[PDB]
Amino acid sequence: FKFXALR
Amino acid sequence: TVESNWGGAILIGSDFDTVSATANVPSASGGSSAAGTAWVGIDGDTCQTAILQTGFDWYGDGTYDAWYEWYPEVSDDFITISEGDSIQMSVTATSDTSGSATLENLTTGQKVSKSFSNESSGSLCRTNAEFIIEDFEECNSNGSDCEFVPFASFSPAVEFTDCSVTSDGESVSLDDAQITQVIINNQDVTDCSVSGTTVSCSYV
Repeated sequence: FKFXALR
Repeated sequence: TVESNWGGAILIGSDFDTVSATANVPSASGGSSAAGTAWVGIDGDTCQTAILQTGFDWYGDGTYDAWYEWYPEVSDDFITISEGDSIQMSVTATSDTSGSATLENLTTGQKVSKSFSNESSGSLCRTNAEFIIEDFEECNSNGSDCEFVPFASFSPAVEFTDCSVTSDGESVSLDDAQITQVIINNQDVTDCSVSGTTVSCSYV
């Protein structure tokens, strides 16, 4: 899956 | 080696209500597996417990997609996206556990939105507001292997125009936002800058 994530 | 995965403008404060802007969809290159994303959101910087965000991705094979996410809880793909379209993105946090995300393709007239409620496993602090270009990650099923996707080249610059942030109903200026750049192999791969109500990010 796509981890669009913490900075 | 990706050293910095976010490029863009981040405001630090409290009681952030709504964050919105209109961004243009760029053409992308670099391979079917290279990608990038542009999104607006609340939290995720100094507030590590959650992030309300919405935006779209571009892949090097010329394809796109739109999504919304209330990390870590609800995450999902939203509308059709093509090069040159103008996309209005917006999130609103009515409380630390409730809000909404809306994505509107002003070019096609399509619009999607999601209302969030009783968000338990991760509430907002509502202390960060941001307009970001990101090199996102691709993970396997159990988070045992997460890696940054190769960062696509894109053109023209992705510009968040008519940026708007409010705190307790009062609008907040982008004047004092911190600026970050995506950095890979010790090299800036974005040049994001602020000007008025515009956050403009060029691929480098």
